Amino acid sequence: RTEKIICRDVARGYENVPIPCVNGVDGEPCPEDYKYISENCETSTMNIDRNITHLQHCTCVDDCSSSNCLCGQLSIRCWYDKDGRLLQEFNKIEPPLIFECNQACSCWRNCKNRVVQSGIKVRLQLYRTAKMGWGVRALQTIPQGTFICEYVGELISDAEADVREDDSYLFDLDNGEVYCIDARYYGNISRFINHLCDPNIIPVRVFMLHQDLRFPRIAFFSSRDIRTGEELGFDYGDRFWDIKSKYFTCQCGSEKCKHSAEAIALEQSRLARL
Amino acid sequence: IRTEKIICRDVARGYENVPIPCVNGVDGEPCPEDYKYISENCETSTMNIDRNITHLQHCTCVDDCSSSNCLCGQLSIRCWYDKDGRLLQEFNKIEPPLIFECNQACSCWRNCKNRVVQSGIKVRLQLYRTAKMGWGVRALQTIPQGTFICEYVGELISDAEADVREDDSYLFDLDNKDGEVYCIDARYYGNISRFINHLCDPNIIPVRVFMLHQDLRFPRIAFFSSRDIRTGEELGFDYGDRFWDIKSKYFTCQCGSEKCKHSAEAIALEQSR
Ligand SMILES: CSCC[C@H](NC(=O)c1[nH]c2c(c1C)C(=O)CC(C)(C)C2)c1nc2ccccc2[nH]1
Ligand SMILES: CSCC[C@H](NC(=O)c1[nH]c2c(c1C)C(=O)CC(C)(C)C2)c1nc2ccccc2[nH]1
Ligand SMILES: Nc1ncnc2c1ncn2[C@@H]1O[C@H](C[C@@H](N)CC[C@H](N)C(=O)O)[C@@H](O)[C@H]1O
Ligand SMILES: Nc1ncnc2c1ncn2[C@@H]1O[C@H](C[C@@H](N)CC[C@H](N)C(=O)O)[C@@H](O)[C@H]1O
Ligand SMILES: [Zn+2]
Ligand SMILES: [Zn+2]
Ligand SMILES: [Zn+2]
Ligand SMILES: [Zn+2]
Ligand SMILES: [Zn+2]
Ligand SMILES: [Zn+2]
Ligand SMILES: [Zn+2]
Ligand SMILES: [Zn+2]
Repeated sequence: RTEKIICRDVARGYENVPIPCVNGVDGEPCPEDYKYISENCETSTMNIDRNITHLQHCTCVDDCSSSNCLCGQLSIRCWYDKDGRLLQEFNKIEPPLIFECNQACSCWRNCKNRVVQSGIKVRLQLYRTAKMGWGVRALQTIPQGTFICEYVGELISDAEADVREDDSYLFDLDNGEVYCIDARYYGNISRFINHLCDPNIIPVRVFMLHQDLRFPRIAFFSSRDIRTGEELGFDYGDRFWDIKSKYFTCQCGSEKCKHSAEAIALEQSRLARL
Repeated sequence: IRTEKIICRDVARGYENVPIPCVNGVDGEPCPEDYKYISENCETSTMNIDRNITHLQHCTCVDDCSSSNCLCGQLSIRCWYDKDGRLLQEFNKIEPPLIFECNQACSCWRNCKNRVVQSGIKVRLQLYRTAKMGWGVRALQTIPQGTFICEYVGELISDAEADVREDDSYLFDLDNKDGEVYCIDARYYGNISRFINHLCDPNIIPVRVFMLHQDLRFPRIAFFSSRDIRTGEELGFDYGDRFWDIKSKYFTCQCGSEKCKHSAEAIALEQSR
């Protein structure tokens, strides 16, 4: 069976690079039960605080590579190296909040502290997986620490998220009040990233053109070097699987998969033994 | 004989598609720094702009949005941009229609033909010291008629806030003829447009455009050329009679045009007529 290019760019030219879609597994057509958007949207009054005088900002006259950058210091330090990749010592377990530079800062738009706001740079592909529906894979090698893409969708309250029936594309920001990003109806390429028990990207909370603490933006960075063709995936979290295990089990195929039918049934047998 | 100095390589700090350098060959005035350059409109208090994506009217075009089926063209009467992104010659410059560009809700691609203003500055401009009008903005290249030049960018304020403020030299009144009245004040926050002087023979016109939102209280102001512009020509629009009817006591128009309606000589002769 051939692997056919079925869409040149699922983002319709809104990203820095195209994101083609292929399917070499089955007859499923290019997904169109959603609206691709490249930045977060709202479907009710969110009215994000964009008061330019409320922004914390830096006075750097260099490229913000020094430790004196105020925006770096809000982030604990700037975690981006000269190439725009997270430092090796970046805490991948509990990532800090990143405050990138913004339109109030005295620095230039190409300073060293603007990775996420500059958007997608790697070549990604929407593709049909063997067992997990659509997935996202890399069309190039990707060094550890590289920005991949943002988790984009519909900004909704936690109260609205409880009312909704489908939470397969719901990212909980886990804040004031808790807000969420629902990519079910509006979303970007990130809505297609599957859960992996052996993940190779991590989500990081980031602030850029606003600092409304209700709405961090989710940025995915590679947690290791990634090879061309590798599926990208992050750990959806135990909380997701404690809910979804009742309906479906993990198909990541990892030798250490934690949420497979086999892993679940082995645990039940262990608990019944004891 | 003073010579011209380059005093800033880019007053926009890399926020526009192209640099906008600043030169001075007239006096000792340094690069202006009594304001904050911003490439897009800002807020300093809540304007509650309607950004609900479901309120966007939008088109269902698969083509490049050149057909008369494009609802966005239809909301704009028609799409007024030719294949190269320029306003059609029959565009009404006296009474421009509202332009509705395509948006994130449209089914079309980001490169369709109805996205000129949202794609930003493409012409090369230069901030420079003029002889009698302070800072001005001139072209570094031929600019054919109908070309988008730049947006009038600044701080969104209410009608009430505008009346309180003292300096109205950088205040663009959106001239909302229906409901709530708002202004763009580029005094404290603004882009290259804050430096565009008045000309009685103007070569650019302001057009009210909607792009990522369709809150009719907050049109965005887009400058398009009204004639071919040669390299070195100063850019300028018509501030309107209401401006010079106020400012003429303190200064008069220094555009030097034969058509000048606001020079000292024009004022005197008109009253004699
Ligand atoms: C399709 S999005 C991936 C799955 C989705 N993960 C999340 O929300 C979620 N939030 C956060 C993380 C994750 C993985 C973090 O790593 C750290 C954080 C960014 C501070 C907050 C999730 N978890 C759920 C549970 C119950 C019901 C629905 C759920 N959806
Ligand atoms: C530095 S901005 C240039 C001057 C500024 N022009 C404007 O506001 C203004 N509005 C409109 C235009 C202009 C030039 C138009 O051509 C068409 C329109 C967009 C429908 C409405 C102006 N002159 C004023 C005098 C007194 C009080 C406030 C003023 N604001
Ligand atoms: N590790 C996994 N094992 C089995 N199914 C998965 C796994 N990860 C994601 N999925 C499926 O994908 C959904 C989550 C989506 N955000 C991912 C895109 C999805 N694969 C699609 O084709 O639209 C889940 O509800 C599952 O249906
Ligand atoms: N046609 C003109 N003749 C004389 N002065 C002008 C003219 N047009 C604009 N100005 C001056 O410039 C102000 C308008 C500004 N938005 C333009 C930039 C200003 N020239 C500056 O140097 O910052 C007016 O209040 C005047 O001080
Ligand atoms: Zn800095
Ligand atoms: Zn900064
Ligand atoms: Zn910076
Ligand atoms: Zn697994
Ligand atoms: Zn259209
Ligand atoms: Zn449209
Ligand atoms: Zn279009
Ligand atoms: Zn004049």
